[PDB]
Order: sequence, then structure tokens, then C-alpha cells
Amino acid sequence: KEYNDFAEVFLKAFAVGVQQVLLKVLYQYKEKQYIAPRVLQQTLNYFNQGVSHAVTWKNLKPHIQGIIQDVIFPLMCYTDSDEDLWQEDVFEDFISPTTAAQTLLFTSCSKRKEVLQKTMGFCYQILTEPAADPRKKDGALHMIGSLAEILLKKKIYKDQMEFMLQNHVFPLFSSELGYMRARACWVLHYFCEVKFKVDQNLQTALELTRRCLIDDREMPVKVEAAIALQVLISNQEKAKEYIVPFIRPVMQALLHIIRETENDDLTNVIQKMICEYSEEVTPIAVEMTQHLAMTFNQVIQTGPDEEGSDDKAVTAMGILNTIDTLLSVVEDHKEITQQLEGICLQVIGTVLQQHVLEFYEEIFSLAHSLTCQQVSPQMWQLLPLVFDIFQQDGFDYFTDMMPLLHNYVTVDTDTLLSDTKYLEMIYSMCKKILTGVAGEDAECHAAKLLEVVILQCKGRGIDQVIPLFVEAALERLTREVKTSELRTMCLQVAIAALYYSPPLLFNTLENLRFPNNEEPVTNHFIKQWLNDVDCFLGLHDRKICVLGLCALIELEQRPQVLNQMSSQILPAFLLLFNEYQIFKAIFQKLQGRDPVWYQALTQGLNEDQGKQLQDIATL
Amino acid sequence: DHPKYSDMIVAAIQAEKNRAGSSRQSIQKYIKSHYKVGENADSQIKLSIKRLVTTGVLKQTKGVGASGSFRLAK
Amino acid sequence: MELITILEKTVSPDRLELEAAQKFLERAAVENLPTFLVELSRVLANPGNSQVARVAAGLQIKNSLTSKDPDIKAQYQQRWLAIDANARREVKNYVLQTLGTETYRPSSASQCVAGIACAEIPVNQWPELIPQLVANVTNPNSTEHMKESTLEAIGYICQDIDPEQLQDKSNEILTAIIQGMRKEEPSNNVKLAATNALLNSLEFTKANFDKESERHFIMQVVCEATQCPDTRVRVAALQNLVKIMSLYYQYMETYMGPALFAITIEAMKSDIDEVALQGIEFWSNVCDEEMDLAIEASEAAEQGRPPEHTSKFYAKGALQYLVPILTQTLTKQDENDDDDDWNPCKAAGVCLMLLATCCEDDIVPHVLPFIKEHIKNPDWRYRDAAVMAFGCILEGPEPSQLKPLVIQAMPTLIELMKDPSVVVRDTAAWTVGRICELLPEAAINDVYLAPLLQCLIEGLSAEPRVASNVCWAFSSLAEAAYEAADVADDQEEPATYCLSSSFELIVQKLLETTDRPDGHQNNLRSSAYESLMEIVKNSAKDCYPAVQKTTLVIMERLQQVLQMESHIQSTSDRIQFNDLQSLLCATLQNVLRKVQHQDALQISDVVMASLLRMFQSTAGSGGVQEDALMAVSTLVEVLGGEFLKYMEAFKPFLGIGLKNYAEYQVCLAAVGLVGDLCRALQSNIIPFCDEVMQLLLENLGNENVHRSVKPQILSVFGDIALAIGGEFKKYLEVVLNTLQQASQAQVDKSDYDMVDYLNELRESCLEAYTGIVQGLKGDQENVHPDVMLVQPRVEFILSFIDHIAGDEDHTDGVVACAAGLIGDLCTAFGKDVLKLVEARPMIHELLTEGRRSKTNKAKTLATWATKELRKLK
Repeated sequence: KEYNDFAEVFLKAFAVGVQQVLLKVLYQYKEKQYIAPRVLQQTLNYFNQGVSHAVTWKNLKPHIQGIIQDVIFPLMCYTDSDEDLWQEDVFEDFISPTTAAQTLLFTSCSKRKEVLQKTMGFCYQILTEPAADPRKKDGALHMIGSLAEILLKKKIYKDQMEFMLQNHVFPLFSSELGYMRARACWVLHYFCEVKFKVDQNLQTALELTRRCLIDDREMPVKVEAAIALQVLISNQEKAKEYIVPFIRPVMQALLHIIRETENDDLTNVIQKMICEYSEEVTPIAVEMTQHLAMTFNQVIQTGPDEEGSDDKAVTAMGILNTIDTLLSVVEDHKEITQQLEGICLQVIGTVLQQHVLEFYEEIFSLAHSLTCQQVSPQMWQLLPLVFDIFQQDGFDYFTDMMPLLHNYVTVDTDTLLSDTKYLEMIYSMCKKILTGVAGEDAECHAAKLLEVVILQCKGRGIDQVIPLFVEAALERLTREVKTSELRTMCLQVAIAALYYSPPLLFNTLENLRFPNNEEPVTNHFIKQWLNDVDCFLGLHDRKICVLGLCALIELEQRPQVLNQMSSQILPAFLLLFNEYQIFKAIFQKLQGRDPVWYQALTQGLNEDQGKQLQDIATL
Repeated sequence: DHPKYSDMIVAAIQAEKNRAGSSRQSIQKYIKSHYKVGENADSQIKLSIKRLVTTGVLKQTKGVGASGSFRLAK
Repeated sequence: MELITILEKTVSPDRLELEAAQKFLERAAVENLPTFLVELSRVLANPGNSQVARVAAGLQIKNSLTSKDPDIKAQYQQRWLAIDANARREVKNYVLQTLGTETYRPSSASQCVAGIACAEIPVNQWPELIPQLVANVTNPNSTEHMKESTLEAIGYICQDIDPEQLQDKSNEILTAIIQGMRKEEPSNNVKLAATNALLNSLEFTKANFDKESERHFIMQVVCEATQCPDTRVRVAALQNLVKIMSLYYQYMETYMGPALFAITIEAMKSDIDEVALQGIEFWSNVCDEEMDLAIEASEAAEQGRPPEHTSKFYAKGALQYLVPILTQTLTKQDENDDDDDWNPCKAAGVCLMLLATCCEDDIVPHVLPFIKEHIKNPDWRYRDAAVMAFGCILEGPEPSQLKPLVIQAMPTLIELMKDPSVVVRDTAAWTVGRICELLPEAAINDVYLAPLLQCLIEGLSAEPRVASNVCWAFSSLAEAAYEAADVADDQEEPATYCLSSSFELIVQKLLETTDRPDGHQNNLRSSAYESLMEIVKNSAKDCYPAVQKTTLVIMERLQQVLQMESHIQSTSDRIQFNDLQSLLCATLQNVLRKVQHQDALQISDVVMASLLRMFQSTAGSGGVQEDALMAVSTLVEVLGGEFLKYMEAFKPFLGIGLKNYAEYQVCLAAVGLVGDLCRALQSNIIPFCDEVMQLLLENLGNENVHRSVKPQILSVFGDIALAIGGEFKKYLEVVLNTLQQASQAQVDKSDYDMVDYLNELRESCLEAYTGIVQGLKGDQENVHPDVMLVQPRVEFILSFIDHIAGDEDHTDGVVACAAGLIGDLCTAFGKDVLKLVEARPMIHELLTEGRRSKTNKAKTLATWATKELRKLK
């Protein structure tokens, strides 16, 4: 599979050659300096392919090859390790090849090459490298190499079930006195146990040790326990029966944690806690959420403190995020959060009351974080103030304004009909103040579409201003927002704008027109229908018409006004281009039934086109 | 060689472009005029139908058991 | 010839029977008819199947020196030609005269007429029959029996597969349609001719002239038919008649179907009758079948599935008037206690279901309330009835309406299952089971459990006599298992002890259940076995104590089955035995589904007896080819073990089986069994040759008859031949000879087919040579013994190899053996001529073609073989 050697089966000569080169290099050592292995990366890269090449020629059977391979990585690494290391430290030497083995492994999974045993040989070799540094880069290296090495060995080649680590063992013995902790920390850092749907009894003992770790006299000791705890809880689990009992102290520890502050990962574990939170056994879960609410009172208390030293945006986000994990499991239990939301609103109001943010970062975060909020009349009352600021904010920068503006419209959702109790009207005026050519900006196509869309949403049942809205905006928009870059956005916007309220436009618009009707737009539309066949909107190479036109053709209305043009139009797109059963029986009858007389005008042409259209549509 | 029982049945079902498949009688009499035949067609053949059901070839339509009308799964 | 010696002695099959005996059967039997019309006609009656002219002619003609040569192929028609009575045309016209006149109650002639189709099948066409038959149909003496009697010939004629176009006959048929519909018949039989005549003429399509007038006549037919009961099946003719309308709706406008709608109302109006009148009671049962038609009548308008013609039909528009009718139809109430049998009633239930689909507008508002109306005033029969009706309610989620209604149902239903009668709870249990699968929103896990807990232990008392319902409750519990898998989150950790003990009891109950007192209901022994299998699937890591006993129980059941198997009883038994045996197979695989290292030795142990029994009885019984074969498969599935003793036991039976002549063809079955035991042991090859040579010797004669059992045998024998490793060189020479012998053996044509697969037979020879090659030195000087044979082996192969090598259709195995061929034959032949080197590219193109493959592997070895192939100088 992998290209290691030329022609067929060449892969083999190169991998042997590398070992031979090492032997030649092995006899006399000219350099005697570190970082010799790193220079061999070009060679290292060549080597895995060569080994693959030998197997590839031989195409040794996977069971035999796997057995040989299982013996082999350990046998060659070991033979290579027993000879190469002496004539070349051990830990550094293990890593480049270990990383290289990693490189081979990623390529290997797709190939399906069979390997096994990388992990077993190492535990002994793991003994060879101390991996203990009090405060040097040494620690850095310990982090990089040991933890990563253990994880890879456990989860990719070795496929180990259970292991006992001596190095792990000293630390358990004699309490936490002296080194065991120094050793234990390294051990824990370097590994996470991997099991599927299994409770682990060692993990239960680890929870008791976690309580002792909570009783750690020092924070650094607490930290080394903390990384393991944070991942450990973050790690998904099959049972965790005693976990709930274990949790209160952890929660109690969480309490001390707020006072304790310190670690970000511990705060992050709170994030892990939310994940851990959906769990199983949700009904008691609610009572935990109420205790979490008191802890949230602390969080609310916590943010200023977090604000004082090192910002913990995640923690602020997390209180909100945690509720969702409770959202994860639904027992239909009555929610007492409402009151909490009220507290959040009061907290939210304080930020809002200032009405300003120098950073202009927290404000957006408060908005997106705060998007899920009560729609109650007080919650309803909050939006105009939130929206009022929104009008100011959207106008200064169009690019900055649009994501929020879409959010500002979503905020507009609570107001709903009546323009949020005349606020929608304020938004339109503000938009007019900020609407123009300035607006075209990267993503403007989208932006203008959004603005118009927003209007349409407000006008769920706002028929009267609608003729003026589509017509008034368009005349101003074509000159002001018309752009060569925005044509793709514009076609869809124009098509969608034309697509929306066509009947309302067709009859109501025809019936009542201010400054008449948009004859130029109508003329443009007539030209546009023909134009669409001739020229692809938005430079999409005809992608848009086929996809919507499928479901859309039966539902959509283009047949009566300009059928000949439409009839001429459909085939060209198709040439360029290349549920149903109930609907099919229903559609012929349904479409025919509501206006039998109306179909009649396009009755022969319509029917002939329809049969062809149906075949093209269903072909 | 000897034609497979399943083959015969597949050909008989597929020869009738239909939705409800067919009453076994149709396939059976089809067998009577189209193939070498013997006194034990009903027992051995019927059991064969039963066994091709056991193999999960077919989905029930009308009736219950080898007396009914049935369709292929898709 | 005379005295029946030829008539009887000739009956035994002999070579060229159609050709020589055919003169006797077709010509002599056929010959008798001109001299005496009576003897030949007499002839049809004693041995209808055994007619020398036709029965003898029919099968002996199909296999012949020329499979499809008219002059050479058919002697039955020629032989009969000499005798006027014997003639194929005489067969048609005389078949008409004799067949019509001699109805004789059930008719022998009809089969002969049908054979008429079959025997005439060799000939391209026969036109003699229609003119006289047409004349007979239009004959002046229009006797009531005669008018109805005609078309027996027409019906079977329609039945025949061969398609020919006749129109004048169609015109006469139209006249018959109008006159028959027009004529009044006081005897059910004549109209039965109308109905059967119609359906056979209905065929798949109709060439008859279009007009919707006759269908209106069908409507009328109901009214007079209302007066007389006739034949339940005669009534069936009426229901079928409408069903004929059901199949085809040519004109929507033409098919106003007003009469059908009107008829439904009158029938609906005459719901049973006041006081249960007898004409009406029979009408109620026939009405039930007709009711099956009724669902169809309702079904005809607004069908859910795509239809050629779909319309309101004046009913959906009238559904408003008809909205009430569905509730009204409930006019008929039954207090009968039955759980597993539907008969005409299932049609009732399905009809209710179609209304359920068609409920449309106003169904949702009505649904919450309908239950309440029943709920507010529920009688003992009514609550039980409410349950059955609810079962009708099952279809249609009715989500807004259903939860409140369902939620109260949990409370309402719960105070109901404790009804004292064993049968009343059972009614609650079955309907409850359907609801249980049906409902997951409501939760009576706790509510469900007492009954389940109670059902497992308490409901064993009523189990012995008609305890199938208790079993049905158990089935409901199984559904509970499925529902738990799909109803609400979790709750899979409790009740295991309860399950272990109850299931522990179930299994023992099953055997007597299968032979238990009859309820004759929709309780399935096969279904029961399936339920047991599902329970086993729900089995934990270990249930071994039960399994050994289970297997023995199966052994006891097998002995009981064997007793049923040894002497049959009129075939009512034959089938009741056979299906239950199929479940016995279900037992066999089910018992061995689990596999444990500790478990396998113990299970195999006790299993030994069973396996042996299978062999004994399987070899001994000779009743079913696949049952016994399947037994071989299941027991065979016991891979590994000390099979030397067992396998050694197998060979005599296998050798004996080949020798055995119980089944005309045993090769397919034989090939499958060996192709597994053969695979298991190769260390000792001594036993196979003795039986095998004979089987091998036996195979050559057998081979001409069947094409399918040739390559497989060639491949199978190759597999035996497959060990190689420089062993069996003597056998290898014979094996090499056998491949030549196979080529030497004469071609055999079966079912007018010869050598359909060019690749398997031609390649098969390729495989066979290679097989000798592995056994025999690809250098043995006398590679080919014969001179004529030798040129191809000696020189033909090199030239042929270049062509063959460049040729394609390279099979994964022919390609691999060939890969060995290039190197080994190549080294010896290297340097023979420039041409070998020069002709190599043709081979190269084919090898490139061989390269495209799916999951191809092991180039190294093939590369090595090719290295030898090109190891040149």
C-alpha cells in the first residue's frame, strides 16, 4: 500500500538498508552529540514506508503478519533499543521514533495494516526513563513524551487491558510523604485508563485517594491530583454508583474551590461537571441542580473575583452552560430555575445599566451567552432596552453589526407582532439611517439578505407595508447596495424577494400601488425570468435552481403569469445541470381543484410542460 | 443439475409485475406446466416456501403462512 | 401389443422409449380410437396420467436425440397420426366432443384437454378446436346444462401459458356475456359458469370490447341473491364478481359505482336482521366474507397505496353522511371467546382499520371523547369490548388526543385486569399486550410488574388446559422486553432473579405445550419456539444448567418426533409433523448459539449422543433430504474436537450414501457434507480412496446427466486432490488421468441445455490438470501417455499457453495456479525457443488484465513464481 520502494515489492530493500546503515554508523562514533536522531527524520520518514514495503511485497497474511508484527515492533525496537542506545537520552531517543511510530500509525489505520504489542514492551522501558523534573524543561518533556506515549500505547498499537505500574506503586505506599507524589503525578499525567462500559475498582480506590488528595495540605499537591480529577470526571463512565456519594465532597470541594480560586482546569472541571451532570438518575439530579444554584450564587459572587485577578470567561459561560446539561435529560419535572433566571436578569441588568463596555468583548459574550432568556413580559420588557442599544450598535459597523443584528432580530422575536409594540418601527428607521452603499461589506450579500429577511419576519402579518417594503427598499437598494460582488447574493435576494409574496405582490401589489407599482422591477422580473435561464444568479453554476425547484416546482407559482418564458427557461438549466406518492396523487388533484378555471388558461401548454416537467422532475 | 426452489419462486414472483405478489397456487400451477414435477410438490415445495421464509427472503402481504400473498423485500 | 403384455410390460422404461414404445403408446393407444371410439375414450379413465400417446409422448419427447428438432423430436404426434383417434387435431376436436359429452361428474377429459395444451406444446400451434366449440357454444340446442357445460374447454384453454390471438372467439364471448347477464338463471351452477368463465377470461388483461353496462348488472345481482342462500361459495361468486370490479376500473366516469354505494347502505341498513333471521344469519357469515369485500368497497375509494384509478366515488364526499356509519356498523356484537382465530372476522378488523386510515377530518376531536363515552358507561362485556375496540383504535397515533386518553387509560385499565374469570383476564392480557407495545408514554412499569410477577408464577394453574393465553401473557412479557428496549429510558437492571426463575419454568412447560391440549388458536409451536429463541437471546452470560436438560428435552421431543416420523397418519399429520420439525431445527441451532471454552466441552459431551442419534436416524429414516442434511449441518457445525473417531464413523455412511439409491439424485447433498468434513482432517488420507474411487468411478456415469454437479465435483475432487505435497504420486497419475478422462468422457445435455458455462467446464479441466501437477511432478517424462493426446500436452500446451495466457476471464484460482505454472513449467522450458521470450507479451497483457481485482493479495509469492518463469539466460 504505502510507497516505500520502487516498482513492485521495492519497499523492502530500503528498510533493510536503514538498519544496515545504523550498523555501519554503529561501529564508530564520530560525533558523540545529542540531537543526532532528529537529523534522521528524512531517513525516519523513509523507514516506515520501507518496512511497509517489505510487508507489502510479501503481503504476509494479517494474522501471521500481526503476530510477527506484534513480536516485531518490540523485537526490533528492543533489539534496536538494546544496541542503538548504547552506541548512540533513552527517553529522548524513545520519543522521535515513538512520534515516528505515531506517524506510521495514522497512515496505517486507513491501510488496515495489522500491528500489536507496542505497549507491553514499553512498561519495562518506561522504567528506564525517570520522567521527573522539579522545575526545568525536564518537566515540559515529561509532559510531552510520557503522557502522550502512554496514551498512544494504550489506545492504538498495544491495545492493553490492565497494567500495574511499579512507578505508579511507590506513590500509593507511604501516604503522600515525600516522592510518591512526585512519582504518582508523573504516572497519572502520562496515562488515562481506557475501558468500554466498565466500572473500575482501582478507580473506586482512586476516589478515596481523591478524597485524600482533597485533604492535600498543599495546592501544588492538590494540582497534581486535580489534573487527574478533571479529566477523570470529564472522562465518560459506565456506572459511577458511589460517584454521587463522592460528588458532595467534590462539590463541597467545589465550594472551597470558589474560595480557593486557583486552577483554571478545576474551574474547567466545572465544565466537565456539566458533562458529567446529564449522567443517569436525573430526578435526584434536580436537587443537585438546586445545590448547584447555591453554587451558582457563589458563581455570581465568583465573577467579580474572577474579574479581579485572571478572567475566567468559561466559568461565566459555564453557569449558563451547566443548565443545558440538566436540559440533557428530561423528566418533565417542574422547573424552579425561573427564579434563577430572574437572578441572572438582575445580574445581566447591572452590566446593561452601565450601557457600555470598553473592551467590546464582554458585551458580545453577554449577548450570545444570554440569548436564551425568559420571554415573560418582564423578559419581554427587557428587549427594547437591549434592542435600543442594538440599534446604536448595529449602525456604526456593518460587519460587526450583522451577527448581532441577526441576534437583535432574534431578540425582536419576543416582541413579535406589532413591531415589538412599535419598536420594530424604530428598528426600521435606525436601519434606514444605517442602510446604504456603506453596507456592502464582506458577507454583505448575506447581510442585505438578512436585513430584508428580518423585515419579512417582523411582517408575519404585516401586509400593508409589504408592497412599499419590497418596492421601496429595492429601488433604493439597487442603486445603493447594487454591486458586482453582491450579484450572487442579490439574485437569490432578488429571486427570494420576488419569490416572497408574489401573489401578494401579484394581486395586492397590483391592486394597491404607492408611486404605482414597481414597473421597472416588474419589467426587470420579466426580463429576469428569461435572464435566469441565460445567466446563472450569484455565479452558482446552476446549483440553486435544481435543489429547491425539486420540492418547489409543485408548490411554487410561476406557470400562469409567464409560462412561455418559464417553459423556455427550464430545459436550459437542466442541460447545463447535466412523501412523494401521497403528494403526487394529491398534487394533480389539489392544484387542479382550488382553481379549475385558472389552470385552463395554461391548460394545454401547462399540461404538456407538466408531463415533461414531471419526467424531468421524476426521472 | 436441478433448478433451485428459490430460483423457481423468484422467477414466478418476478414474472408477474404486481404489488401483492401472488397466491401460491399461481406459482404452483406455474411449476406444473413449466417444470419437471412430482407427487410431493405440495409437501416438499410447500416446506421449501416455508424455508425460504425462514431464510428471510420475503415479506408477508396477505394471509398467514404459505397460504397467502406476499411481496419481496426491497 | 395384445393382452396388455405390451400395455403393461411396455410401461417399464426402456432405451428409446418414446421412439419405439411410442409407436405402441401413441400409435397403439392412439390406434385404438379409430377402430373403437369407445376403447380409447375408455382409455383415458384407467390411467389418465399413463397415456402412451400423450403421457408417454410428453416426457419421452422432452428428452430426445435432438432436443429441439421437429422431424426428429416428436413421435407422439406422428404415432398418433396413424390412428385417427390418436391425432393431436383429433385430440383437440374429439377432445371437445368426447370431453363435453362425457362430463361424468368430475372429468378425466379435462386433464387430457389440459395435457392437450402440454402435449401439443411441442407442436407450434393447433387450430382445430375453436370452430366446433364455437359452433357448440352457439348450438341451437341451448340446454341449461349444455349452455353452462360449454367452456370447460374454454377455461382450461385460457389457463394454458402459450399466448395466441383469437378475435372471432372474443366476439362470441361478448355475445355470451350479454346473453348470460341478460338471461335469468334459477340454478346457481349456470351463473357459476358465468363467474368462473369471467375470471379465467379476465386473465391479466382483456381484449373484450368496452362498455360499463354489464357491471351495472352485477349490482342488480345482489338483490335477487338476497332472497336465496344458495352456496356459501356461490355467494363467494358474487363477492368475487365485485372483486373483479376491484381489480379493474377502466373508466372513472363509467364506474359511477352508485349501485355499490346503494347496496352497501341497504346491506348496512339490513345489519343482521331484527331478531337474527336465518337467511340473514347465513347472510351474516356470507356477509362476513362479503364484508371482506365491504372493506374492499370502502378501500376502493381513497386507497392509501398508489392506484391506477383513484376517486371519491361519491363516498368520500358522502363521508359526512358516512361519518356515523363506522360507529353505526358496530351494530353487530359478539360475546364469543376466541383469541387466535379470525376467519371472516379478521376482515371485520381490517375493515375497521381502513376506516381508521380514512378517518380524515373530525377523527381527532372525536377520539378523546369516544373512549370517555365508552368509559362513562362501560359494561362487563363493554369494557372487554372496549378493549377489543381499542385494539381497533391501535392504529393512528392521535398524539394530541391519545396522551390524555391514554394517560387516563393507565388508571382506568389498571382497575380492570383483575377480573376473576381466567378468560376475562386473558382478554385483558392480550389486548393489554398490544397496547403495551403500542404505548410508551404512560408508565406502569411498577403497574405492569405485579401482573408480570403474578403471571410468571400464579398463571401456571390455568396453563395445563388451554393455558396458551397464559403463554400469550408470557408473549406479552416478551413484548415487554422489546418495549423496554423501546419505551422509556433505562430500567434494565431489575427483575433478573424473577426472570431467571420464571424462564426456568417456561422452558419445561414448552414441550408439553407443543403436545398440550388443543385450543386450535393463533398459538404457534413455531411461534412458541421463536419466543423461546427471543428469551434465549435475552439470555445472560450463563444459563448452562438449563441448557443440558434442555437439549435432553429436545432429545425426548426428537424421540416423540421420531415416533411421529416413523409411521405417518394421512398427511394431516405429515404437515403437522413437518412444521414442528422445522421448529425442532430452531431448537438445535438455538441450543448451540452460545459458545464458551468451559461450556463447549461440556455441551459437546452430552451433544455426542444427539449427534449419533441424528446419524442413526438420519441415515436410517430416508424421509427428508434437507431436514437430514440440515441435521448434518448443525451437528457438523461442531468444529474441532477429537473428530478422528467421529469422522472415521462418517466415511462408511458417506461411502454407503453414495452407493445408496434412495434418491434419484444425491450429488448436491453429498457434495456439501464432504466439503466440510474433508476440510477438517488431512493428516491421514487412507479412508477416502476406496469409497472415493467408486464414487469417483460412479461420478463419470452420473456426470453426463447433470451440469451443475460437474465443476463442483471436479473442484471437490480437486480438493481431495488438493493436499499435494509430493504425496499420492500414484493417485496423482490417476488424478492426472482423471482430468484427461473427464475431457475424454462424452458430453451430457440436461433439460435441453448443454455446457451452459464454458468457463467452469473448460477451466475445470485447467484446474484438474493443475491438481495432477501438484500431485504429479511437472517434469514426469511421460507427462502424457498417449501419442494423440501427447502433442497437445507436449507441444499444444506451449502454443495454447500463449493464446490462453493472453486470454482472459482469469479466475482467482485459475490465475493463481497459472501463476505457479509460469515459473515451474517455465524453468524447464526456458530456452526452448526465442518464441517463448518473444511470445511473452501476449501473456503480459492478460496478466495486466488479471491485476484489476477486489482486495487482491500476496504478490510476493506470485512475483516469485514469475521470477522463476523469467529466470532465464
